[PDB]
Formats: sequence, structure tokens, C-alpha cells
Amino acid sequence: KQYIISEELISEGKWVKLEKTTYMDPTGKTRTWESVKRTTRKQTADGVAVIPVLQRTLHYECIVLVKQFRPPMGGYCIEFPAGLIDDGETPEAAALRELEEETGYKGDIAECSPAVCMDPGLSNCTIHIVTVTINGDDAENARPKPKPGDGEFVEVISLPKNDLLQRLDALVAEEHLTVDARVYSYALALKHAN
Amino acid sequence: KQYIISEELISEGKWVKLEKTTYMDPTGKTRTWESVKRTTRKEQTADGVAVIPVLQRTLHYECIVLVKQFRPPMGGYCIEFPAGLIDDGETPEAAALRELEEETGYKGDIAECSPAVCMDPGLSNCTIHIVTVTINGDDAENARPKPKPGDGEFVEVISLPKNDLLQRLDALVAEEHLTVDARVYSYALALKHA
Ligand SMILES: CC(C)c1ncc(Cl)c(C(N)=O)n1
Ligand SMILES: CC(C)c1ncc(Cl)c(C(N)=O)n1
Ligand SMILES: [Cl-]
Ligand SMILES: [Mg+2]
Ligand SMILES: [Mg+2]
Ligand SMILES: [Mg+2]
Ligand SMILES: [Mg+2]
Repeated sequence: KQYIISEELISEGKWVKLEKTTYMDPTGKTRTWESVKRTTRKQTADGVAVIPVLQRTLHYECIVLVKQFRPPMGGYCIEFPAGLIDDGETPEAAALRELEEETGYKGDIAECSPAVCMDPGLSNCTIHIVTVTINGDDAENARPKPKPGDGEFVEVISLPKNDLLQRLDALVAEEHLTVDARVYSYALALKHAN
Repeated sequence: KQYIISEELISEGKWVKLEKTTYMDPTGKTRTWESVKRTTRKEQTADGVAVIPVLQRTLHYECIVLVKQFRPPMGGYCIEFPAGLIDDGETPEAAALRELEEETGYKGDIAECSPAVCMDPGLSNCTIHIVTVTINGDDAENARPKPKPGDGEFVEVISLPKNDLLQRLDALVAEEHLTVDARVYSYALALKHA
């Protein structure tokens, strides 16, 4: 009942563009919406985010998260490891790669979502969420070697899965970080289960 | 270590703008980033809210109430938590309860309210509060609930059992052209993982 009629380019950056989308509203009326798009999509989705479940025997299972300065936010954020999928890269392979680069961990694919939207009111950006397990008792993950690209500066924060929401709430209160909405949603559901 | 040096307007729409962000990298070098921002953010602690609405009814399994809308940036229908911008002077809780009723017809009760969390912090500065609300589905007010969507708002309500959320979302994806929101998917995955 609703659909895209046309798109007008407003402003094209190197990495992001602003567009104005004309669409047919369900009453038969023509409307416009200002939308953002990345200039980099080819792929299934722009990117992957990894849910990295760090399993060590006789320890609480941890969720592995990353802290980085985000220029749009003007501040430090706590997030699942994530980045863009390379052209010709599968989402699974992008997930293990990004996980290793950002955290140094070598993980195993558990499951992979369909493409999901990040902020569909604002952008067309999508990701696959890839749940990965990390055998923290394997020698490859003993002294994990984080291999950032040029211009990445990433701190690793592992938090117990069974108290994740209370732990994140602590970090916000006392470290003045912003927690990512996907991380917070995951943590909430861990509490709301049953 | 890292911080914003300056922010220069690239292009400003009515609703969304693009900025060139200059910041200090952790090595002591100046770099730039193309940033997205909304034009609507005033004194709010966040742009918006998303509501996790838990529909509770005697002798029913609890449901998560979700909305389906056409999203011009996406060129399609998306399934998302009820959500909208916080009006100037409005509290996150009030905005959540109001957006829930407008989008679904349900009158909820506040359970909890997140700090401001980031939507896509590599792309934008957009933040929300994630507000968990319970809906008493035994109350007569919530018996035959009708959306009161605003001008240009067109919303379908989809209520799915919490105990099978991920499989139900997967079945909707497999039977139509549409996209699940990343927050919804993250919440459904943690329900499974718990
Ligand atoms: C709900 C807010 C964000 C809004 N209202 C109306 C329009 Cl038309 C747009 C837009 N992006 O152009 N955004
Ligand atoms: C990772 C990609 C999306 C990227 N690389 C470098 C820059 Cl500098 C920007 C930007 N938005 O300005 N984005
Ligand atoms: Cl798991
Ligand atoms: Mg990254
Ligand atoms: Mg990376
Ligand atoms: Mg809305
Ligand atoms: Mg609304």
C-alpha cells in the first residue's frame, strides 16, 4: 500500500549521504522524508555486529564488548564488536574478522540473523547480528591480540552475562559512557527472560 | 585522550543534518568524521524513546507488543518496538506511555527506564531511552485497543509471545518482505540465550 516514488540526492559525502525520499502514503497522498544512507553498501547489509559469548570453565560466561570514541556522539560508547562487511565477504566471515581485529578473540559462529535495521526512521543501515562463542580455555585466546585498522582505538570490556544489565548501568553511572541500544536491549531481555 | 575539536555544518534539512566532525585521535593527531544529527533535539536527555511493552493477561503467555510501519529510508515495512521522539519538556516515561498508546491503543504502566543509549554511534548522535512498560491486558481500557496515529502515521500492531519471540519474528520474515529492527532482534536473541 505504501512505496517509494523517487529519491533526490541532497548532499553526498565520502561515507554518508542525505536524501529526500518521495513516497505514497496509504491514503494516496504523496509525501517526503529526509533519509540518510551510507555510500559504501554493495552486500546483504552494511555491517555485522557480533554477540561474543566468552566461555571459560569455572567462570561466569561473559559478553565481550568494546569501548571506543565515537565522533558523532562526541564521547566514548560501549558496543558489540562490529564493522562493515567487505565486498565479497560473507557476514559470518566479516564477524570473525571484526571480532579478532577489535578484541583479539578467535571465535566460532553459533547463529547469524537476517539483515536487521539500525534506525529505520533515520537511515537504511542494516546489519547481521552474529552470535559467536569464544573458547576462552583454548591457547589461541589466552593472550588475545587486538589488531585494529588505521584510526581504530578500541578497549575491550568483558562483562558477566548473568548480571549484564546491572553492570552496564554501573558503567554509565560512574564512567559517563553511552551504552549502545542493541547491547542494552540484549541485557534487558536477559533480565526479562522467564 | 579523545575529544571533539569542532563541528561544521555540511548540509541541514528540516529534520536531519550532515556535519564534518573534527576530533583529536588518541595518538595526538587531528582527524575528521562525517556525522549525522537530527535537527529536533533540544534539552531532552535523548532524541526519542523506544518502548518494550509486555502485555500481561491471566491464563495467557506474556506477549511483546510490536509495530509494523512503512519506513521511507528503508523502502519497506519494518517491525519495531513502539517508538517516537520526546516532545520538548516531556519526560522519557511520559513520551513512552504516550507513544505506546498512540501507536497501539494500549495503556501501559511504567516498569523501568534506561539511561540514554545510542542508536548507531558510528553514523549518528541519535539516542533514546528504552522504557519497559507492562500492559494489564485484563483491564477494560486495554480490551479492544485502537491506535490513534498522528498525521502521516500508519501503524499495524503485532503481539508475539515472549517465550517464542525469535521463532515468531523468523516466521514473519520468511513469509513476507520486511525487516526486523536490530533492537527487537537483539532482545529476541537474549530471550533465547537466557
Ligand atoms: C518523525 C520525525 C523524525 C520526522 N517527521 C516528519 C518527517 Cl517528514 C521526517 C523526515 N525525516 O523527513 N522526520
Ligand atoms: C567505517 C566507515 C563507515 C568510516 N570510515 C572512516 C570515516 Cl572518516 C567515516 C566517516 N563516517 O566519516 N566512516
Ligand atoms: Cl548463546
Ligand atoms: Mg568497529
Ligand atoms: Mg573493526
Ligand atoms: Mg513511532
Ligand atoms: Mg508515533
